[PDB]
Amino acid sequence: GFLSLDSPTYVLYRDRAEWADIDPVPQNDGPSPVVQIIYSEKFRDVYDYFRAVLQRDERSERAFKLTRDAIELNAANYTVWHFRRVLLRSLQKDLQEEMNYIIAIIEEQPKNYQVWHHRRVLVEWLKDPSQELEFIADILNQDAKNYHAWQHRQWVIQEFRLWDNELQYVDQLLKEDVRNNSVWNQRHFVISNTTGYSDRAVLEREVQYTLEMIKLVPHNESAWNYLKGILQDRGLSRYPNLLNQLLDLQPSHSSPYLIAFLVDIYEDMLENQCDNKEDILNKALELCEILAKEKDTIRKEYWRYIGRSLQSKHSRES
Amino acid sequence: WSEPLYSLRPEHARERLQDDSVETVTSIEQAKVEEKIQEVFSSYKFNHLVPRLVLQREKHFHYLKRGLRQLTDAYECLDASRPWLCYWILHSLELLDEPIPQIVATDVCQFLELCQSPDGGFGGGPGQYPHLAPTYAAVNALCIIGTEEAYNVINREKLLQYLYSLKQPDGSFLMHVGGEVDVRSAYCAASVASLTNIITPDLFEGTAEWIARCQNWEGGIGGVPGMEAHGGYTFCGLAALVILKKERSLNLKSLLQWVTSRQMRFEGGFQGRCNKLVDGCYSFWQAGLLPLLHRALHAQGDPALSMSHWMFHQQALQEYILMCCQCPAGGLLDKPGKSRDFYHTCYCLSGLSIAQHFGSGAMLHDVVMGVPENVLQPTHPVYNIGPDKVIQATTHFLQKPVPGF
Ligand SMILES: CCCCCCNC(=O)Oc1ccc(C[C@@H]2CN(Cc3cncn3C)c3ccc(C#N)cc3CN2S(=O)(=O)c2ccc(OC)cc2)cc1
Ligand SMILES: CC(C)=CCC/C(C)=C/CC/C(C)=C/COP(=O)(O)OP(=O)(O)O
Ligand SMILES: [Zn+2]
Repeated sequence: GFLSLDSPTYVLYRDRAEWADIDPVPQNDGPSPVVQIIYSEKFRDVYDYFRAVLQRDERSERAFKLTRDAIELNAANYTVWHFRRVLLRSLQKDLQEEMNYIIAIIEEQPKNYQVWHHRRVLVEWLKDPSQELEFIADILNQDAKNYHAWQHRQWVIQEFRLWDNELQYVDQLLKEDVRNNSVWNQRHFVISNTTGYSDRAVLEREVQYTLEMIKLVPHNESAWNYLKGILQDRGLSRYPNLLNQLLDLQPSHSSPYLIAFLVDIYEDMLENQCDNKEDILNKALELCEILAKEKDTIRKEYWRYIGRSLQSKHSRES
Repeated sequence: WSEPLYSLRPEHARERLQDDSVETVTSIEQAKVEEKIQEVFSSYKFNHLVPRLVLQREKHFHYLKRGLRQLTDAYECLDASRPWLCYWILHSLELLDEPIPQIVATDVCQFLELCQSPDGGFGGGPGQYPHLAPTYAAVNALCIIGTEEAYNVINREKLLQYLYSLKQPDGSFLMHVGGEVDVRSAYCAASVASLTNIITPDLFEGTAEWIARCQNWEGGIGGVPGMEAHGGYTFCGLAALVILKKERSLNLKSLLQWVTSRQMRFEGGFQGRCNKLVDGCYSFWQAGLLPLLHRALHAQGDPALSMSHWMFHQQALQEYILMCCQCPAGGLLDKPGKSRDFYHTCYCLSGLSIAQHFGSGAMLHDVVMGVPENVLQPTHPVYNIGPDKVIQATTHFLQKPVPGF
């Protein structure tokens, strides 16, 4: 029952007989407009009729089809989406059919917020998550870092308690691209909402997996941030083997990330009054200035601040 | 013998990506950008000319003067964002030290009046429903103009009602009625409420703590709890907490380690998330965190803070923006080979200004790469309008009581 916007025989609404009873409503921009967009004929025509149905609050099948075209021409128009939802409810539209619609539009315009929010409203009206994980996985197969796709996935997993197979998905994707920071973040999201990290079997497993990833790809910053992430709020110095194990990687697996992690270990040691301050403190400064001057100069100002904050509170002083 | 430009020095070649002979989509994409940027850096040597970095002020001014009035159909996609276009264009002109004719000032005012909803807030264009995003842009644009007429456009009573209609029990705000929550919405609400003096004692109850739930294992802030850390949301989160005087809710140390890690060693610009690509608009969203953290950490008595520079490579960022983010016909962009737009023009220029101007109490210190004409007007790191526009607006609305008192 639909006439597509790219059909060779598409006709403007002003030339359609089904719409003769209604007078279009031109946009009121005032007598001397600013940021006036010179719209195409097609866009202006759809939107003149949308304004007319909006103002009359016409809740009809023809209004519903018009929202389709208005959305296609500017899918960020949140006023049109609101009206479309009012229409879905008043007309008692079949919500599985509307699910089929939003799937197709998300596929075409995956980085739009309005489109994902609409899908959310539908899933909550239907109380039915059964298509979600597979659908999302299709979007992520095209762009594995789509922010809206990851967020809809988290929402779905949280509201319908669908945790059981997610760590496996994470593992699949981490193998596809071990530098995908969205997947590392999803790993943390799953573990912290299931078993948690305040354990041994789990933790040790996590630290081991990561050090193994670091070894395969030493300059992958994501693994480094994860390692730090899952250890740091306990205090890095709680784990005394970690220093020596990192130092063992250096001569074959060095990076600014390794040295920087060394400095975080030394800082927690100093904060918890380790054995041998000046020894540990001087190692840290050596490292700070290696990074500032040589190994990580884009951060010179940060590493000089770290060198400074340290000296300022762990020197010989009283 | 010596090279004044950090990006052109022989040593800089060492900052290229090390992919450990493990290729993934993300490394292949990063290498492509670095190959392109290296061509830009190298083009002076290959053409046998001395480098000179100039901000093409006149070209940018013509591009903006025109867009303030009329836009091509390429901007159809932004037909629900017209108050944003007013803000981006007006802010770029203010940064370039170009005055706004009383004429156009009054025409912006009347246009924004048309966008204002009777129940409060502004929509994306005349007759559109209200939304927090265009509400923010509209209020910011009106403050940039800064006349009595502009201030008088805003219905403060309705605005407050509107903000209450969006406030949720967990501390969060919806973007619009029937919409959903975002860290951005908290910032838009706090920005507009603080500027126009309508903050009641309970308006932001729960809000600091909702924002704090958004900081993750990375140091940065995601859009909602559990989501990856991202520059735009981190900016919104920290700046909202600064306005609420609740910066301390965050782990500021993990936050600092996070932003600073977002500057790209080779390109000199910022990325928005870890293991993604450089982009000029993050010149503002990421780098603008540095003045906010500085002031935070100074307020806790951090004695180790620099008195002349922000904690990022101010020089390398300027070099990225000036050499890689200018369109020769005018306007600015994401990266070379992208198209110019008014959004990137606004945030590239905002980022350049931040990089040029340090200020911490009585201590002021500028760094201006290239010709001295490149210096911009300063911008306020919370609101991204001129600091003079902020004082002046906040003063004027302090004349009136918080509705109703
Ligand atoms: C005044 C009514 C506004 C209604 C809600 C607008 N949204 C909002 O306030 O929250 C925002 C959410 C995201 C943004 C950023 C995007 C970013 N983009 C895309 C982009 C930027 N850097 C790299 N990319 C790919 C752009 C790009 C260009 C322009 C211009 N001029 C503006 C933006 C602003 N928005 S966007 O989502 O509205 C958008 C996304 C893609 C576009 O295609 C080029 C155009 C706009 C801004 C505001
Ligand atoms: C005040 C206000 C509303 C400010 C806007 C805040 C802001 C910049 C939000 C960004 C949202 C988003 C989905 C980014 C991902 O972009 P992407 O994947 O296209 O780009 P990236 O890969 O660089 O993250
Ligand atoms: Zn950008």
